[PDB]
Amino acid sequence: GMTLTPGSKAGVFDFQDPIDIRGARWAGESFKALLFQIDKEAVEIARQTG
Amino acid sequence: GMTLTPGSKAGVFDFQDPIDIRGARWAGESFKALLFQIDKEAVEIARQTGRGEGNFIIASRNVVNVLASVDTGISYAAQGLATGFSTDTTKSVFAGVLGGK
Amino acid sequence: GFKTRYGIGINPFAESAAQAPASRIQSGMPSILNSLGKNAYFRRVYVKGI
Amino acid sequence: AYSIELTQDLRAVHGMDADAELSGILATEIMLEINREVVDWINYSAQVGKSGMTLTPGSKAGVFDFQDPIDIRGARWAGESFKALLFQIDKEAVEIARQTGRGEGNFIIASRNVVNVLASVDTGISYAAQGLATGFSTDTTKSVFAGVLGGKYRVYIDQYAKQDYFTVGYKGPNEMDAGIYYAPYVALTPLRGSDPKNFQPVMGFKTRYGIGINPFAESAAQAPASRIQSGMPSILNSLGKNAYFRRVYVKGI
Amino acid sequence: SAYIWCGWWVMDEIQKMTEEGKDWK
Amino acid sequence: MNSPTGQVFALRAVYGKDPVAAGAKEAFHPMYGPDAMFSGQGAAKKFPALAASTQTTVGDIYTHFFQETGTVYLQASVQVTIDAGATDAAKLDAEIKKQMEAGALVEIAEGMATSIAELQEGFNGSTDNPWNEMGFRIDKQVIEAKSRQLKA
Amino acid sequence: TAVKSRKLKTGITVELAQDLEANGFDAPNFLEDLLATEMADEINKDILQSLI
Amino acid sequence: ASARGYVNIKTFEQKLDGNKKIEGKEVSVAFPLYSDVHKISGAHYQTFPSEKAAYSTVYEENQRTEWIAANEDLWKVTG
Amino acid sequence: AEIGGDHGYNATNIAAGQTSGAVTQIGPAVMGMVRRAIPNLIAFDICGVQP
Amino acid sequence: LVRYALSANPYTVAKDEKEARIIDGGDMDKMAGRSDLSVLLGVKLPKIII
Repeated sequence: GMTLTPGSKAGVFDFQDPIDIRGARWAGESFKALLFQIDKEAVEIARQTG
Repeated sequence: GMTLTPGSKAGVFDFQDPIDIRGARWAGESFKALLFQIDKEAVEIARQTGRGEGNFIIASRNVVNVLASVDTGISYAAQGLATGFSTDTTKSVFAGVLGGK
Repeated sequence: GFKTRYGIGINPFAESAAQAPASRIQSGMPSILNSLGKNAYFRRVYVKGI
Repeated sequence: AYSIELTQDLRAVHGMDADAELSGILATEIMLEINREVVDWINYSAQVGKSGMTLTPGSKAGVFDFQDPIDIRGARWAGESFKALLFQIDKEAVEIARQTGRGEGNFIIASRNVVNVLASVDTGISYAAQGLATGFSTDTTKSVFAGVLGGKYRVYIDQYAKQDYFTVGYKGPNEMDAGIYYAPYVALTPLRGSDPKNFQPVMGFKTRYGIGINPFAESAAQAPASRIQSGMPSILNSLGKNAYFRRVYVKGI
Repeated sequence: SAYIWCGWWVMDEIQKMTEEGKDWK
Repeated sequence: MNSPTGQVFALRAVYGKDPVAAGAKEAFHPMYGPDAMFSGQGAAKKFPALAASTQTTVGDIYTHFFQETGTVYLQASVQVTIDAGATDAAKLDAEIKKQMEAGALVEIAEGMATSIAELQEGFNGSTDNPWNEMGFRIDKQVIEAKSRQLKA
Repeated sequence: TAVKSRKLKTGITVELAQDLEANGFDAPNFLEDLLATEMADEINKDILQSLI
Repeated sequence: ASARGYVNIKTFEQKLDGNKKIEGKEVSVAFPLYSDVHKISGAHYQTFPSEKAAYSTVYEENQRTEWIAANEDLWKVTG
Repeated sequence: AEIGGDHGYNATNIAAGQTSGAVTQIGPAVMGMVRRAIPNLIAFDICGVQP
Repeated sequence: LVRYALSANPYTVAKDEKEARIIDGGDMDKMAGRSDLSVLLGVKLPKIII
């Protein structure tokens, strides 16, 4: 839902999509794309819980 | 109009097109190409209105991460956990400021 | 019960694409003709691919 | 030529002063035009930049567009790309110093668009960087003069610019060393009157200024013609021939 | 056009295909 | 808003002796620059507008009005033709910015020879040479207060 | 109702204004009384003929 | 040629009387000649200087009495 | 049982004060005048002056 | 210059509308002959020989 990136895997975050890691390359670029996926949800709990 | 990059999509800014993000790559490059797209418009309001450069933005919870997760000054390419902004809306809707502007 | 009365208004000069108004007495109430995507002060951009 | 029945209306309904409003828009118009003149004798009289000796040999000869890998030096993303402008704005400011023999290019004027491209990128010698336009005033309301580059150039916006560009100029320490001379004579002497048949007021301003071209500006000629030579700008002497002013269109912003 | 992010390992393969006389890349 | 139906004036600075007329260019317009010579040479002589397939004689000044960023008085540095294939205004603009970017048709502003400005509209016997003028239009808008309410 | 104008013009040659003063009148003061006298008269002609 | 400048005089026709005319005349005068002797006043004209003669009728440096007879002929009366 | 009505929302009525209801207001108040900003000079440092 | 209003009184409505909520007391063509607040009486009298 709202936390997707329109081409993503819809319920799993896998570091081998170019869409999920935001076109990241090697690791420091890649693992920092998790921290942005874990923010994008931690925010989205503020929308559902209120 | 005058804020297009000539090969752009005219009214949407989508991080997956290299002309919109200026050839940017991964994230710190990509999002910092928003902060330039968000300047180029706050400037163009100064041309149309004749009053001033764009003084505020309103925006969805998703771009406010994109604003909060990126180094907004002039530095290299940086990302991380959303830091300087209130990314959630419970405490308040107003979230931070960009570069004091 | 509660009652409020407010009314909204558009900034003359907001269009800025015209050296002249139409009719010299004009409804400031936002309407499709004058107020839809015509303000200079507000520039909206759909971001995709987050 | 405002009506005598207007002022009374406009004093009563709006409280504004009528007369002092027209004297507002006339006095402002002339000083906007006289100012739009000299900026339009700089962009008129400026040589085409990024041409001749300042070309990257495979360039487009007179435009710097961020989409040519030759013009941005193979740069990638933004920080690398905009920083390739700051080298293109150097290369001509260097090259005015060849044709003038006064100094390196001391100022630029430029569109709102490129002053973002200048204000959004670290202008020192550092890595590759981008971000919110900061060091410069990108809007033109507060004032048109926007910052300085590296303590060297002084970047004036050109708020009315048809395509896009930056014109790297020169201004010596003297009022003499210029490349074009704006010499005022009288300033906006107001004149008043009234239409004698119908009694209704008219008002108007006059000014006299005159411009001049720097002798030596053409830079290509070892000798003047006629030895007493009009300095008012024209096609022959002043068109595209100033050494002091060099102009480049920027594309792809 | 479109945009598919491919690393240099695909371009290492592609610059090894066409420089060894292969047919598609 | 104290009383309903509040209204907002707006003051356009319009020039050309008719503050209210069809196609009268607003003066201080953040979009459009002030026309470079209006006070200037443009009052002493009338410059021919620039239209599709106007063969440009070298040196003669031609007005133009861009739908974006201003009205200009262009000078032709070399003879060129404006390509009648460009008719609609948006088609003509990118036809001139095609020429003007090539340096052929370039842009100027200049003064007024005092001998023309000294006697201007009927001094020393002269006639037919009026001054250029500037007015102000002052047009208004009117808004209405819409109600709203609930119940328990 | 929107207001409407009444406007009169007279004028006197300085050759005459020099004459009235030397004749016992007061040139600039009399004239200013002339216009106001006819306008004060010319409004009656408006009002008395706006009651009719 | 004048080699300096030309003062371009253009007079506009008016009706002097019943079915008559003061003919409109376009003339260019060498600048140092015009400056020396020029009669123009009340002639319903407009003047602009230029480095080349802007009208067909051209009075260059040496006419004088040929021009002096011309400028007061700008008031000439015709039917 | 008396109606206060609204203007038609037609910009013509609202400025005259015409009202479907019992009362026709004097007019549309005033919210103040919006002038157009005076654009800025680039000054003259760019070119030698010499008054 | 002298400006003034010169309005017919309230409650005087023309006979065209007969009811209108915005009236112009001016524009005598409509108001003429319609007023409550004054009543004219002409008079016939023998002429005055000159």
